[PDB]
Amino acid sequence: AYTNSFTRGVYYPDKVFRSSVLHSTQDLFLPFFSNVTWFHAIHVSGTNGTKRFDNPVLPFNDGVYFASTEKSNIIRGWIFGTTLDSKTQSLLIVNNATNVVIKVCEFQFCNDPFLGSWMESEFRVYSSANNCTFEYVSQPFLMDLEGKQGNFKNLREFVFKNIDGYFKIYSKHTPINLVRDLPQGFSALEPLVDLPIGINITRFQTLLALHRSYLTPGDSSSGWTAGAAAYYVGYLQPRTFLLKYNENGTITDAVDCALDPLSETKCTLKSFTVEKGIYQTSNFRVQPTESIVRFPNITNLCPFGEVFNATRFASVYAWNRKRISNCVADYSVLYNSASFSTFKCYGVSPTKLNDLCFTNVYADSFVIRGDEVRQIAPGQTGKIADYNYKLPDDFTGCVIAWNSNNLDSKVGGNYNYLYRLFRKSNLKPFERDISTEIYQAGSTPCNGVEGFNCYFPLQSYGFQPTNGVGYQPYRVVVLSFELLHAPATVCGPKKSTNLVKNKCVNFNFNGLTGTGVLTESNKKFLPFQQFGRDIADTTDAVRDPQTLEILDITPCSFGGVSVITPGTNTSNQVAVLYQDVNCTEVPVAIHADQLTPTWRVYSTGSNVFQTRAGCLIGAEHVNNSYECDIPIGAGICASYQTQTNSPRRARSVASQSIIAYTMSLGAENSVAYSNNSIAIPTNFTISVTTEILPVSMTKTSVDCTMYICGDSTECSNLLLQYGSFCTQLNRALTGIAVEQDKNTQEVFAQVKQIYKTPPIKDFGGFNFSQILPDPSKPSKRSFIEDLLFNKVTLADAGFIQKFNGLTVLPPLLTDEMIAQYTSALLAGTITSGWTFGAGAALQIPFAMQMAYRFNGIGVTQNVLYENQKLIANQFNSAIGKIQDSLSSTASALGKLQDVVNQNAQALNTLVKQLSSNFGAISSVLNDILSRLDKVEAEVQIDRLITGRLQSLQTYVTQQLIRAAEIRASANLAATKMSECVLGQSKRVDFCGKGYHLMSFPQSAPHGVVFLHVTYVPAQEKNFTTAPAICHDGKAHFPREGVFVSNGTHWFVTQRNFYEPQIITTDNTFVSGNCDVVIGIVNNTVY
Amino acid sequence: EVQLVESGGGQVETGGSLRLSCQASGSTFSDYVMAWFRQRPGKEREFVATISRNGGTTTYGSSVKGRFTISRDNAKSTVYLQMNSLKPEDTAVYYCYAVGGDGDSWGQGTQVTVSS
Repeated sequence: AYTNSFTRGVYYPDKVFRSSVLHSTQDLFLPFFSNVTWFHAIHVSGTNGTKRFDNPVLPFNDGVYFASTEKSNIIRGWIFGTTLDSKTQSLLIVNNATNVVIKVCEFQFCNDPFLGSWMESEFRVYSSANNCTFEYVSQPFLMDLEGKQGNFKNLREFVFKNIDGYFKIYSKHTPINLVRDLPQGFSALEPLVDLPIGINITRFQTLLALHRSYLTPGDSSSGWTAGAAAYYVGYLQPRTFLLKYNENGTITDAVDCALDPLSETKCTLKSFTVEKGIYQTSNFRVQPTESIVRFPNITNLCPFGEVFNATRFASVYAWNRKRISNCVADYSVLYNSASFSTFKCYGVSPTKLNDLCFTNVYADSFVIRGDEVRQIAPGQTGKIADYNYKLPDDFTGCVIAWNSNNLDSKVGGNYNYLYRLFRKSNLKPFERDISTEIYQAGSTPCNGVEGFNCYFPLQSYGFQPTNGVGYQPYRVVVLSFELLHAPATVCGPKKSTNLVKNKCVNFNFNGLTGTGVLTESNKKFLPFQQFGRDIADTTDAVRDPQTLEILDITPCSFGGVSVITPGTNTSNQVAVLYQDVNCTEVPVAIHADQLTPTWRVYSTGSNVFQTRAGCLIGAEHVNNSYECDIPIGAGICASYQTQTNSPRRARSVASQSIIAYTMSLGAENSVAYSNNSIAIPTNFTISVTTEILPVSMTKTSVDCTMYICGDSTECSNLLLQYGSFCTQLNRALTGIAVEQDKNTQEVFAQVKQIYKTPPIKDFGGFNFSQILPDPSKPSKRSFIEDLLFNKVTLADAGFIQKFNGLTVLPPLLTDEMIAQYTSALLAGTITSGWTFGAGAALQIPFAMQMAYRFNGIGVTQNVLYENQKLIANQFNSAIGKIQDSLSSTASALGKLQDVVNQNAQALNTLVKQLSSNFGAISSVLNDILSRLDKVEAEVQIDRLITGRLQSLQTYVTQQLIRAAEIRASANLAATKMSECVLGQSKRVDFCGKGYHLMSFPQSAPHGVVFLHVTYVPAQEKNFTTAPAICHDGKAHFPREGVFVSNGTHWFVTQRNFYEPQIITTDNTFVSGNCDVVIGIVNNTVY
Repeated sequence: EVQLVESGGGQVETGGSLRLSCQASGSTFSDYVMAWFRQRPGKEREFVATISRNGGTTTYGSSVKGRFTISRDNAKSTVYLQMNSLKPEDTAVYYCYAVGGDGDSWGQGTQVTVSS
C-alpha cells in the first residue's frame, strides 16, 4: 500500500535563526508527494524479514521519516544500528512513559519485542545490556489525551538523522480526525536533541509490546498486533528547498526544487510568486556514452615469438646481445602463458608492461643451471653472478626462466654449455667478455703455470633431462628496456577498440583526448591527415589511424532549459523550452527519466513543437497568430485566452499545458494611394501618458580597507603594500556620488527661484487636485506624488544595510526641498508661461497658456476657446484616469524598482563574495589569522585579499557603467525638462506619442515622472481637395489652409482639423496662372 | 653465415699427421675463434688444444701441447690443424667450434679415427 507524503518531513535545518526570511538550503529531506509504505500489521504471511512480527526491520538509508498514529498510547521505542544484536553496535531508544532513556547497548537478538508474556512480562526487549556505551535520560516523548480528550487522533512525526556522528531527532504532536490517511496542511519539525554517536546505521525496527488485544479468542493469547496501530515510512533524499520564515521566526511554508520545473523556478527566483516570464534556469548539456574507440585493423609487431620460441639459445657467458625496436610490442603472452618457469620484474610492473614505452629493447638469452637461477637479479653474488652475466642495481626489465630438460637436455648427455668458475674480468655489469682465459701471466703464484698448470676456468656443464635441480637447465631471456635515452620507440599492443556512430562518445584517436559525436564526413585528407581544424585547437575533423576513413566530430550536442510560467497567482502550469536541441533527442540527457516522476521532467509528452531555438516540451502550437507575450525565440510567443475552444483552458494557453503561436504584430490598417481626397480630423482626443526615468542611484561609499580588512592590522599592512588601488576605488565612488548630486541639481534646479503655488487655485476649469503638493497635509507631497512615493515598493525588498566598510551618505537635496523645486516648476509652468526659464518669469492666464501651446502644433485659439469647456473637461477626466493606472497596474514603475534592485543585487552579492574563501582554507578572517603561524597565514590571507580586491574591482567598474548610462538618462531627463516644461518641443515622439502639448514634473524616490499630454487625433473623414483654383485665367494657392470640396462646393480648411472656409483672397496666395499641375478645379473665388 | 662444416678429419694411424679444417658458409673468419675437442667412444668430449682470435696466439691445452699444430687462415676461409706425435686415444669426432657469435658452434662434425 502506497500513500503520498503530501507536505510532511520539513524541519528547521540548523539552530540558526531568521525572521521573515525566504532562506534556502539543501539538506537530506523527504521529497514532496512521495509514495510511503503503509505498514499496518502482520497481515498473515505479510512478514518477509521477521517472523510473527507485524512490520519487519527495514534498511536505514541515511534517513527516514517516521510517524505513528493511535487512539491511545501504544507504540514503544525503536532499535537502530547495523545488526541490532550483541555482535555489532546498535542503538535503542525506548519510551518508558515515565521518561526516555537512550542507549547504544548491544542487546541479544530478540526476534520480536513481544515474545509470547503479553504484558505481565518485564521488558522482554532488554535481552542483554552488555557493552552499554551510552545512556541518557529525559522527559518522555509522549502522546495521548490529544487522541481522546479531543477525541481526535494524535500524531508524532519523527526524523532520525545520522549526520556526522550527530543523531538529530525531531518531533511534533497534533490531533487528527481524518484518520484514514496523512492529511494536507503544513507543519514543521523542531529537534529535541543531538547525539554524538558515530555509529553506522543501516537497519532499524519499531518496537511495540502486546499488552492484551482481543484479536484472537484465547482470553490470554488474544494479545495480537494484526489490526493494531500502524505507521508510515519514507526516505530522505538530498534535495534543496526554499523555506518561508515567519515574523515570530517559524517555518510557515516550504517549496521543492526538483519536484516541478515550477518549483525549480521558484527556487531560482527566490520567492513564492513568480510573474509571467521565461526564466533561464539550469542547463543540462549531456552525459557522454562509454569510452575510447579506435578500430580493429593495421598494427605492427616485434618478433618476440621469433626469439622466445627459438629453441636454441647460447652460452650464459657468451650471452646473446639482441636489440629490438621500431614495432608494436605485446607482453601479455609471455607474462601470462605458462611457458616460463619464472617471471620476476625489477622496477617495471608486468601489468603495465604494454602501456609503457621504451626507446630500445635488448634481449640477452641463454641457458642456466637450475640452482644458479637465483643469481640473475640486482644484488646477486656467485660464479655466474660475477663472471658470466651480472645484473647491476638499476632498472632491468625482468628475469624470466623456463626449464628445457626436454629441449636443452638430451639423454645422451649434454655438456655443451659451460659455467666459468671464478676467473674472468669481474664483469662491470653488461660486459660480453668471451675471451679464452687460459693463462693470466703464466708465472703468478695464484694461477700462473706454477702451482696450477692444468686449469681452465670455463667448466663445461653436463646435464641430462632427469638429473635433478642444479643439473636442471632453465632457459633465460632478459628484456633490457633502454628508455628515456632518446625518443621512445617500443610500446605494447594498442589500437584496441571499435568505433561508434552518432552518439555522444568520449573518444581518443591516437592521443586526441576529446568528447563528441562521430559522423561520416566527406572531404579528403592528404597524408597530412591525422586530424583537421577550424580555429586554434578546434579539432573538428579526424580520421581513423588504422583503416583510413575520415569523420566529423561535432560537440556534446546539446542541453537546455528555459522554463515558461504564466504566473503563480493566476495559474500553476509549466512548460519547458530547450535551447537549440532537436528534441528527437528527447531533450534532457536523452529522456532523463532518472528524476522525479513528472511528465514535463519525464519529457515524452505528445505535446511538442520544434522551432529555431529547440522545442517546447509542453507545446500546443497553433496557426492563428495573436499578439506576442512571454517571448520564446525567433518570433514565436505564448499566452492566449481561457476559452479558445474548450472551457477547461486558462489564460495560460491550454491549461496544464502551453501553446506557442508565431508572433503577429497585429492586423493591417492600410489606406491606398488617394487621388487627392484627404482623410482629415473632424473630432479628436487630447490625452495623456506617462514616462519614468531614473535620474540617480542611491549614494554609496566603501572604505576599501574596512571592507577588505575590517580591523586586522596585518591585512592593512598588506593592503598598503598593494599600492594605491584603494585610493582609486574610493575616489571613483566619490566621483559617482558627487555626480549623482550634480544630476539631481541639473534635473530639478533649472529655474532660478520658486514661484509659490497660488493660494486660490481656480485654474480655468483645469482642476489639478492631484499635482500641486498637499494643501497642508504632511510633507507637502502631492496626491499623485504621494502615491508615487508610496506605490513604489516601500519595502524596496528592504535595503534598510550597512555592516562593515559599507555606508550611505545621504543626498544633498532632500525630498521636501526636491518637491518644493518640483512645485515651483509646476507654478511657473502654469501661471508664468514658457518663460520661467528664459529670464525673469512673466505671467499669463492658463487659457492662453494652452491656446498658444495648441499654436505649437498648428491650431489657432479659436479651436480651444470654442471648445475650452469640453477640451478642459477631457483634460480633467484623462488626468484623473492617470491616477487610476498609476495606482493600479502592478509593475507599472518597473524602471525605478529595477534600478534600486540592481544596486541591491550589487551590494548583496558583494557581501556574499565577502563570504567566500577564494582558495583560502577558510572565508572568515580572524581564525585563519589566528590558526596558523606567520608565513602560511600571510600567504593564505593574501590570497583572500587578492580575491576580495578583484571582487570589489568588478563592483566598482559595474557601478561606473551603470552610473554613466544613468548619466545619459539624466541628461535626457533634464533635456526633456527643458524642452517641454520650459517650452514645448517638436522633436517627434520625444514629448509624448503625438503632437505635444505640455509636460509635468513629478518627484520620485530616485527618478522622475513626466505626464506627456499629447494630441492624438480621431474620426477621420474623406473630402475632395485641389492644390489650386484657376480663376480669371489664374491659379490660386492657399496661405492659411487648403481648399476642400464637399463634392459640389469648395472649402478652406487646415491640416490637422477639419475647419473649412469660403474661398477668399486674403487667405489665398496668387502667382503666375494655372501652371503645369495636377488636381486643379473650377468654382472660383469671391 | 656461420654454417660451420668441419673438414680435414679422417682415418689416421697412431703417430701420423693430417690437416683438419672447417668453413663457415662464406663469411669472416678472423673474429670467430675455433676450438677443438676429443670425444673417445665409451666416454664423452674432452679438450686438447685451441686457438685465440689472433691465430698467432697458439693457446693449446694444458696436456702435452706440442702434439698439434693450429692456424686460422683468413685468406683461405679454413682453419688448419696438423696433429703430430699421435696416440691411439684420440679416435674422436671433432668440431671446429668457431666461438664468436654462436658459442656451441658446429654442424658437420669431423671424424678422426686413430688406427693401430
